[PDB]
Amino acid sequence: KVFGRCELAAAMKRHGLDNYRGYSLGNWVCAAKFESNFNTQATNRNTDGSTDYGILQINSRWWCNDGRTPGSRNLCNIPCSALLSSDITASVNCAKKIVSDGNGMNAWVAWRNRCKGTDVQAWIRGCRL
Ligand SMILES: [Cl-]
Ligand SMILES: [Cl-]
Ligand SMILES: [Cl-]
Ligand SMILES: [Cl-]
Ligand SMILES: [N]
Ligand SMILES: [N]
Ligand SMILES: [N]
Ligand code: NA
Ligand SMILES: [Pt+2]
Ligand SMILES: [Pt+2]
Repeated sequence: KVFGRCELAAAMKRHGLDNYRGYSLGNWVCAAKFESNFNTQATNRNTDGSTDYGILQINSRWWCNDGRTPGSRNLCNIPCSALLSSDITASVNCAKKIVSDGNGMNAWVAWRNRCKGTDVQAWIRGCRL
């Protein structure tokens, strides 16, 4: 599914991401914009053979199992395919684990390079929340 901006903000809010670990909702929407263009089915393969999955482009080396990333850990205990669902629950639950992990949202390269230090509130401007 390809989410609308405000549609995704509402979904993320419902699943508890607003101000999770101190990161306002705009941050999460901005990260999803630039990671996947709000498309839950997005996948991207990395040089190291790992693959990134879903709206938040969660990586198979650490977080999910895709059966083709040797000696990977599956810290969210899910198949990577679960992250491609129109229901973003699995992605949100895994992202909460990631951002608690000590590096915060810097774990998302697009967030660090395109969202961090910008006016991220603009991403939820105009939405009914
Ligand atoms: Cl929308
Ligand atoms: Cl949802
Ligand atoms: Cl959730
Ligand atoms: Cl942090
Ligand atoms: N939720
Ligand atoms: N949740
Ligand atoms: N949802
Ligand atoms: Na893995
Ligand atoms: Pt939902
Ligand atoms: Pt939830």
